[PDB]
Amino acid sequence: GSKKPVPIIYCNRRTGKCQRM
Repeated sequence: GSKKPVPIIYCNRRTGKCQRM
């Protein structure tokens, strides 16, 4: 592929757990 669209990242550094938003 060439480029990959990404969603928003939602990381709660605090409880060090991230996901997408």
